[PDB]
Amino acid sequence: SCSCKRNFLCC
Repeated sequence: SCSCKRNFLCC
């Protein structure tokens, strides 16, 4: 996955 810790809207 992408960085959810950063961009939580990514997931």
